[PDB]
Amino acid sequence: ACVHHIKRRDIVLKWELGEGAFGKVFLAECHNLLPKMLVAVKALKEASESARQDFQREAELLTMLQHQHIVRFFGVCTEGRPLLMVFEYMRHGDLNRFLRSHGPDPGPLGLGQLLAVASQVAAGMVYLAGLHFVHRDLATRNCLVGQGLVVKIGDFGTMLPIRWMPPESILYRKFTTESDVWSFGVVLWEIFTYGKQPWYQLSNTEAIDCITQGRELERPRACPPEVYAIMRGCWQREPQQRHSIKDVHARLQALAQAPP
Amino acid sequence: ACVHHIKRRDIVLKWELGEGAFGKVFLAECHNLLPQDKMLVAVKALKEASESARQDFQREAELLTMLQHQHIVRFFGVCTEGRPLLMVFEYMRHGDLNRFLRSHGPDGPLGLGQLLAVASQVAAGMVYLAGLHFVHRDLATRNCLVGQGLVVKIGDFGMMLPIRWMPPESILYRKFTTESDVWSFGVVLWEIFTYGKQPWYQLSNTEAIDCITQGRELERPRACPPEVYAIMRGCWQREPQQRHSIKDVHARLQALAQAPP
Amino acid sequence: ACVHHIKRRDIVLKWELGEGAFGKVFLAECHNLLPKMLVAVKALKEASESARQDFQREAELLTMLQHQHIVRFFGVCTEGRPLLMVFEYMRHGDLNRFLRSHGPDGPLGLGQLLAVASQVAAGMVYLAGLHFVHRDLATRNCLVGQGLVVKIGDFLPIRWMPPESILYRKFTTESDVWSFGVVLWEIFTYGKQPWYQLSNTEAIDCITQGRELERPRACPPEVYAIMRGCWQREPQQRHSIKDVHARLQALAQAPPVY
Amino acid sequence: ACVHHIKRRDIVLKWELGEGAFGKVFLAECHNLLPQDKMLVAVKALKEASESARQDFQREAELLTMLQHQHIVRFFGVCTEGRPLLMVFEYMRHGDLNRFLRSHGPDGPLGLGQLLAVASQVAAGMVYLAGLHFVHRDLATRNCLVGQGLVVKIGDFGMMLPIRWMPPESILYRKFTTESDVWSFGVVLWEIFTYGKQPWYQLSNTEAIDCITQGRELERPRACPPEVYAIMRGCWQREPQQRHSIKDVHARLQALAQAPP
Amino acid sequence: ACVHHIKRRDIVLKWELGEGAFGKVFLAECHNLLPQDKMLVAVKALKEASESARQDFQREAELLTMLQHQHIVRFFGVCTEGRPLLMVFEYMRHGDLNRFLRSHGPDGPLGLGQLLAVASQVAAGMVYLAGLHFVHRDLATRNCLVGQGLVVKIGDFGMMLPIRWMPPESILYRKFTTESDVWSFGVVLWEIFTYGKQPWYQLSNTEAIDCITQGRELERPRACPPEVYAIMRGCWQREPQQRHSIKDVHARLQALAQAPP
Amino acid sequence: ACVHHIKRRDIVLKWELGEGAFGKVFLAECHNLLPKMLVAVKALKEASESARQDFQREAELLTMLQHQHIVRFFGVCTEGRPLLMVFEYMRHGDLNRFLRSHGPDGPLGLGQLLAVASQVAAGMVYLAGLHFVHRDLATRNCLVGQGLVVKIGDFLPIRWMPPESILYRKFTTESDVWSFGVVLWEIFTYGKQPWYQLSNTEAIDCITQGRELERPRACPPEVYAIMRGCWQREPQQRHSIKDVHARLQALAQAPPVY
Amino acid sequence: ACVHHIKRRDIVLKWELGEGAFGKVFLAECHNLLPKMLVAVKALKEASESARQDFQREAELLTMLQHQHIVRFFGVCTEGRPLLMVFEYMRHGDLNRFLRSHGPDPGPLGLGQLLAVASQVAAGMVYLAGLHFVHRDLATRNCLVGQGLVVKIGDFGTMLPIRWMPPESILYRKFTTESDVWSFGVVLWEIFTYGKQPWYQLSNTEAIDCITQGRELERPRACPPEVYAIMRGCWQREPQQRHSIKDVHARLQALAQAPP
Ligand SMILES: CC(C)Oc1cc(Nc2nc(N[C@@H](C)c3ccc(F)cn3)ncc2Cl)[nH]n1
Ligand SMILES: CC(C)Oc1cc(Nc2nc(N[C@@H](C)c3ccc(F)cn3)ncc2Cl)[nH]n1
Ligand SMILES: CC(C)Oc1cc(Nc2nc(N[C@@H](C)c3ccc(F)cn3)ncc2Cl)[nH]n1
Ligand SMILES: CC(C)Oc1cc(Nc2nc(N[C@@H](C)c3ccc(F)cn3)ncc2Cl)[nH]n1
Ligand SMILES: CC(C)Oc1cc(Nc2nc(N[C@@H](C)c3ccc(F)cn3)ncc2Cl)[nH]n1
Ligand SMILES: CC(C)Oc1cc(Nc2nc(N[C@@H](C)c3ccc(F)cn3)ncc2Cl)[nH]n1
Ligand SMILES: CC(C)Oc1cc(Nc2nc(N[C@@H](C)c3ccc(F)cn3)ncc2Cl)[nH]n1
Ligand SMILES: [Zn+2]
Ligand SMILES: [Zn+2]
Ligand SMILES: [Zn+2]
Ligand SMILES: [Zn+2]
Ligand SMILES: [Zn+2]
Ligand SMILES: [Zn+2]
Ligand SMILES: [Zn+2]
Ligand SMILES: [Zn+2]
Ligand SMILES: [Zn+2]
Ligand SMILES: [Zn+2]
Ligand SMILES: [Zn+2]
Ligand SMILES: [Zn+2]
Ligand SMILES: [Zn+2]
Ligand SMILES: [Zn+2]
Repeated sequence: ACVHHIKRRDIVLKWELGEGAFGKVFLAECHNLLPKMLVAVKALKEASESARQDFQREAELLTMLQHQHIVRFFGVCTEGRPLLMVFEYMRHGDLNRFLRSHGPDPGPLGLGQLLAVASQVAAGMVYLAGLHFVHRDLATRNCLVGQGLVVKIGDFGTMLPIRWMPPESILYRKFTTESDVWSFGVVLWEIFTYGKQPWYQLSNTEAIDCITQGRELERPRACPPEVYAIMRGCWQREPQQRHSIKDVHARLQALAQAPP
Repeated sequence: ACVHHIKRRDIVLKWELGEGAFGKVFLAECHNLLPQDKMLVAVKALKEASESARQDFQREAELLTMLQHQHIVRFFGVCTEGRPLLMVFEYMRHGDLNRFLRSHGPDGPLGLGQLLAVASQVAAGMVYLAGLHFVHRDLATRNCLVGQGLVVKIGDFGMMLPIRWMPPESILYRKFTTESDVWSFGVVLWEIFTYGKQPWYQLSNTEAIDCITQGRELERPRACPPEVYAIMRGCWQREPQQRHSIKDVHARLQALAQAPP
Repeated sequence: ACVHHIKRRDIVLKWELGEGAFGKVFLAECHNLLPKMLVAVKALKEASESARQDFQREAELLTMLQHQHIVRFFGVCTEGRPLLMVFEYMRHGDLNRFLRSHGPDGPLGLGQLLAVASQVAAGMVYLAGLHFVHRDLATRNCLVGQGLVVKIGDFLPIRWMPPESILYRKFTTESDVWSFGVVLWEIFTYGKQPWYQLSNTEAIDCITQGRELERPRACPPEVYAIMRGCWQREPQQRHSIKDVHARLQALAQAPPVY
Repeated sequence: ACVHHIKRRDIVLKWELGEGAFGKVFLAECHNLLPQDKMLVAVKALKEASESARQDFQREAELLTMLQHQHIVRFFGVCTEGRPLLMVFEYMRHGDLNRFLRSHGPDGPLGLGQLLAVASQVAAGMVYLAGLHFVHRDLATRNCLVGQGLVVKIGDFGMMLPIRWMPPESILYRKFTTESDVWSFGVVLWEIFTYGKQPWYQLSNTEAIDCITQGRELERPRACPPEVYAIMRGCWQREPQQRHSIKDVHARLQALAQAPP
Repeated sequence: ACVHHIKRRDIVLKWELGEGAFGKVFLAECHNLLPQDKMLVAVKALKEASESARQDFQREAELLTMLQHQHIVRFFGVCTEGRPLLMVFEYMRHGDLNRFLRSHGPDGPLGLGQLLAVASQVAAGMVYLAGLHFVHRDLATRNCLVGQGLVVKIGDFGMMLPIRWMPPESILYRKFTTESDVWSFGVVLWEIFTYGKQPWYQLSNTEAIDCITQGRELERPRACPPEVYAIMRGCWQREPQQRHSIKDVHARLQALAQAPP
Repeated sequence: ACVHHIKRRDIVLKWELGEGAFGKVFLAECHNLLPKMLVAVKALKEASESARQDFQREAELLTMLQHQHIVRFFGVCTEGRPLLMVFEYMRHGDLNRFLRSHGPDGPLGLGQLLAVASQVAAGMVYLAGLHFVHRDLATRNCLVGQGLVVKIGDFLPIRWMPPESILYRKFTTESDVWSFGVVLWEIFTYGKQPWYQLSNTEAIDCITQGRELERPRACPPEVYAIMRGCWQREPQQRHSIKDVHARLQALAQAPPVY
Repeated sequence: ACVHHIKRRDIVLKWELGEGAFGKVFLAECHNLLPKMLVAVKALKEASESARQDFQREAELLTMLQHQHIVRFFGVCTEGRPLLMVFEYMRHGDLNRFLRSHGPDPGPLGLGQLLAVASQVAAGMVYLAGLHFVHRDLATRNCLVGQGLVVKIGDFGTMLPIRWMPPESILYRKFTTESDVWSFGVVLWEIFTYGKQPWYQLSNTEAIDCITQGRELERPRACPPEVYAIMRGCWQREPQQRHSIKDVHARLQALAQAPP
């Protein structure tokens, strides 16, 4: 087997963890995978041939990716139904639902914790940029939280995440590394607002207006100005002026070791 | 193999355990399935040889292989290359729960601590299902099985409407959810405590449907304490959102099983 | 397996090394390939069928071609997307970029320059002995590894082409020596583009009207005699690659130093 | 596998040994083919990727795997799944017999005991063929190979007419038999003793065909004793039934090889 | 041809008459369809190009070609080789009956002799259907059309449940018959006399379904004589066997149309 | 035959009229098409299958669309290469080139300019009444025939696009009026490119920030009121094409003259 | 039938007229074609599917072409063997064989006759250029001669006519309208030399040398300088400086009415 295959008979389902557009994610016990262990099992609903292709293709890419801050892929089973993709279990779920339930609405995550969360997401994004891979949908809803506040990028995939997109992506549909930094800036903003929807008051069309008009999201209260500088560096009008995710990660890593 | 395949040459049929719409269930010996040689198993043998049926059977197998719980019937494997199509499960010697209830009732019958253990056990199976967001759609005692030690498990997944066990929202607005399954479980509790009596037995399908649709609840069984009948009643709320959680229903039943009134 | 298969699952991408027309090359870690190690992964963008069979055939040839100065082919996977070809990792990148970096814009000495040249020529002798015509020999298509190891890394580049290939479209092992001559020039000019002053058109006129490239500042006359030997107008009058390599190897070990 | 398959990953090409119409022959190393690791082999690499050609190549391989004789080139295996199509044989370092003869002649040359051993060796190969009722149809020194120790073997099976080596019955009445092969062997003897000279070299194809058709025999070579030229003459009878048996031809040559005139 | 085919080159689109789920309806000119050259027609142009949809469309055409009645919309032909799929019908200039009723009401409106002629005309169409044992399943004024001369015809055949127009047996026990169609016609009579008001407009789908299921009838409209409301009531019996025959319903309405109260 | 077929043999090419992305348009003589005549032949370069079925469908629509101000579709041949679509010949070419030619670089008068505009609007009323959204209405896509007959000739042109189509990708009959407004401007500026001073990017910023195009020198205020009516930011607040056409037709017959 | 079909049964073959690469051209009698007549029948040898396609495609193009100086196409029959294409009969054969047998090697064609031949070929070429169609192989071997010195373009179709090609076609394989004028210039030269091979002394490689070197063919003896001016206008180095075939035709037409 070329991509790793996980036998259905080795997967015992425990309970549902959550729902995506694609279908369902369960907690499972997986027997004989590393020398029983808990795993997350993504199970596809669609069952068609177009979707079965995309699923295989995703498994094909993901077997080759491997990083401390990308969710660990274990294998696939595409012969049979539902189509299964198995990953490491991150018990605290998605980063957006986590921020919202660990903020003011132990107490809220402290500044240093927020900077650790930001730094981990950024680290994942340096791996992707270095691979010349464009995510296109970086958002806190697409990140996962493990025990002990380990955070990893959890998902890689017309519907558009318009509030996270820069002007040039809204207008010209150009997705690059530098549009991913833009989205990262908005991720920073989500982190420091404890999971708020960017431009939440506004409707989608009003959000587009603001983004296209050059209007920046406000500095969150929990957000020190040096972090807001980082946001603004992600939010330059011209893509080539925008900071590298590498610079962005370094700056946050430095900030997280000796916080202001 | 991805799903466990059971070789026909490893099965010897003993006698028929029962019949269904799908075909037949036999008691069989199975050679080298688990690490002694021979062991007794139940073999679901499919009537139709249709390619559509052969698919569904394949689909069913690749669901059940991933399920596993103390209160769901254990699935061992399948063979779909040949006739009849075979699915192998653990042998539950006392057969289906409905016929069992009717057999160990006033027509010694089953005590309270016993009838409670039976209901607790079904509920456990149903917590597993609800936790998976799996909707059963046909929970009834005819679809549960009883093994040695009064072990009881969910035995069938349905696969024509069981209108009497259905709540108003499933009949009228055609909605099947995890809370339509707690309803049916309520009707299952009623089955257990009436020793397998059909719900609304005097009534026909045309009038049962009217009865439930207007909010007429089932009468309390003789053998049934009113704390128990409360659990049934919590399952029978008109509005789905009001109904009890199977987790809670099960917690109560597991409680009453330790301290029986 | 007939061609060696690299299981997708034994690959972990590290980062992109460079881009081609074919797609992308990545640095990866490879799990149990020889009795963890670093490899170069060629990932094809095309995904079609013309290109998918073309990739298989390329792998079927490369599997049998081994030489100390041809980049090592480890294996393939065409069962999946993207199509993968895995090679040895040559840490210093293409030889043109390397020449530009280690040039006067600390420079490599005569003996290093001659080692580079000797290695490219060794790869070219293997090819000519197989009767394989390269057609696109240029420093951009060679790779540099640890220790100044240099190998041929890739298989109209008019500036490297002789008159018969421009005019009459004849490609032979003797047109390959011509190109090697031009490669020698690139090495000794620290990676300069041949005929850089002129444009894509006025260069072909220069090649056609018998004009030879200037002797580079860093180039001993005995090396220029090698180039000039590659650059005879008559294909059969051109020096054999085998004699060119012999000479360059001798001079790399025992140089003229100025 | 039925025919031995040689994995591409076990072949490393060294350099081209020569060209044919089929494609190319290379010297290669072969890893684990016979019980040491590496050994030198010759690799016939096919130009055409046609499905008809791919079949013929497959057909050729499944003949040659069954052949084996000291004086037929040893076939090791094939690979037909991939491009180019590969057939692997033993390496004969001195190449084809014609170019060898021309190289070790007056243009020290080859002695009599040597030239006889060469002819004896070809004949041995041809006895094997006649004993199998296999008709070669294109025996000529260009189709034999020479290895270390002056070992000589049949190297090619033909696979456009070699009119000069053909007898009148093959030209006129188009008949190819085991006795048209002894004819050609006679012309091969003439090749050996002229050190690789083309038969009827001054003549063109149009007139060679006339020459043989009217019964004009080839002239005796300088280096050739008349007992030897007798053997050639026995091969050149107008009537096939009159011609010598390759077994006898070989017996004579093996005799003269021990006691050279 | 078996079904009349209308060549695309004979249709010129004028403007869109309306939209449906299927796609769009246009007013078009049609050249040489009936023995003058040009005539106005309605063209149903299908959105989906699916092969399953293309079949259904073909199936629909080969039913409608056999139907013909003064009070069913006249079908002229089809073209299914090309996109979009086309079905051609007679042009009914005043559009659907619901929007017409709303337009010629208190929000001069329509008299009694008029509203009666409208209901008589629908009923006539429905007698034809019942006589063929054809069950409509979705009779409503939105599915009737109005042409010049206040001519009204059934315009659509349905092709998601119109729960408000459905009787209890169709909701509960899922039974569609000719008598579930007289029910719906009763609700159509109510539509006509309320000038196109939605039945149970204050109520939502969840509660309408409860309302009809328990036997709550619709209120008598202002413009509606009680002899007329009797006809509606005859259509609304709980038991299908008790309901009036559309033939009788139509006879009454044709009677009242001559002698209006 | 369901769609009208033009037999290849009834066509004789005269010369090329122009080029598109689709391929080429030729002037041809057509033999027995209506009870010899000149036609425009659209010959498709693509020849594939995606494009070959696309061409058939285009013909299947066009066959049913007839209007005095939509270029007349005569027939098709997809049985052969190249794929052919035959239309009426509009001798004066595209309306943009025509406006540039007959402009101050003898000029058309107010009444002629208004006739041109009225004709384009008439074509747009037919389309909007069919609920057909054009998406690319510009003078380059209209044709001029003998007698100043003007018709719509073809089915991101950001400069003709309204804010909702740039920003939110919404294309409606009300975005088509917006484009018609811009067409009015082109007519009255004798074929000038809207926002010609600015570039492809600074124009979209101008559209987005509510900036209207300047009233052309040749443009009476009552015509500018028409444009401005097409150029309301709110789609539902924009004038209907039917009212725009009524007005322009009235003004073409009874102009303000200055 | 979309392209005109000629029934085999209406074609009676008379004798072979000549040979192409494609096969044979016969003289035939064709019954019921215009209201018996002689026609030339091109018959394909190859018989494959690749070639049967190209044949259909050629017939598809040629049914739409029609000009006084392009050979008249009548129809095709592709169902059956050989594949047949029928054209008008031009009884004097190809223009090259005609020049060679009507020159010094009535007497030779006079200047005015040579200018009529040139003008007719040019006229054919104005039609092609106006259609934006590139011939790629204009040569006298590809023209036909009818009774009364009517001359038409006879053929429209790696092997390269290198002596007729300009540098930019030799080097870059760019074939345009302006490379067709180049070839026309060489056609003029063939006409005024009574059918001589351009660069006949030289080999193909030597011809390429001369063309690439910028060396022009010499003025033929039968050629007045005003005609040689026309040749030179076809032979400019830069394609955009080269004269239009329209100008070239006018100049020759003027020269043929009032010859110098
Ligand atoms: C890539 C996924 C299958 O790996 C996961 C997910 C979890 N745990 C949880 N996942 C979810 N929701 C899923 C749909 C999800 C997946 C990816 C993502 F970025 C966000 N959300 N909800 C709760 C948990 Cl505990 N472990 N491994
Ligand atoms: C899932 C089944 C095949 O596993 C079983 C059945 C038994 N024992 C018996 N089963 C039956 N009737 C069968 C048709 C049945 C299956 C499922 C169910 F929920 C109820 N009834 N009759 C008698 C016996 Cl002893 N063991 N394992
Ligand atoms: C044949 C290739 C896959 O083997 C390689 C490449 C490297 N390292 C690098 N390669 C490149 N650029 C690639 C596109 C390349 C490949 C071949 C070639 F001749 C020139 N350039 N850039 C940087 C590095 Cl470090 N190792 N093995
Ligand atoms: C059957 C062949 C592949 O086995 C061989 C050939 C050699 N060595 C050489 N072969 C040749 N020419 C080849 C084409 C050849 C093959 C057969 C034959 F009868 C004559 N020539 N040229 C040089 C050498 Cl060294 N070894 N084994
Ligand atoms: C069966 C139809 C195509 O025949 C028609 C429709 C009309 N006129 C109009 N139709 C509509 N809406 C269409 C969608 C419709 C069709 C059937 C139906 F029962 C109700 N509505 N809107 C306006 C008009 Cl004028 N004539 N013939
Ligand atoms: C729809 C076309 C085939 O109908 C035409 C075109 C003409 N005449 C001319 N067309 C053109 N350019 C073509 C590409 C064109 C087509 C449509 C369009 F809207 C604009 N341009 N150029 C000159 C002429 Cl004379 N008649 N009929
Ligand atoms: C296009 C052709 C079939 O039309 C022709 C040819 C003739 N007459 C003659 N053709 C030939 N040779 C043929 C091969 C030929 C065809 C075209 C061309 F440009 C040159 N040569 N030889 C003698 C005659 Cl009489 N009539 N119609
Ligand atoms: Zn599997
Ligand atoms: Zn890249
Ligand atoms: Zn089996
Ligand atoms: Zn769920
Ligand atoms: Zn693989
Ligand atoms: Zn070779
Ligand atoms: Zn192989
Ligand atoms: Zn025999
Ligand atoms: Zn049709
Ligand atoms: Zn019936
Ligand atoms: Zn046609
Ligand atoms: Zn619409
Ligand atoms: Zn025919
Ligand atoms: Zn063109």
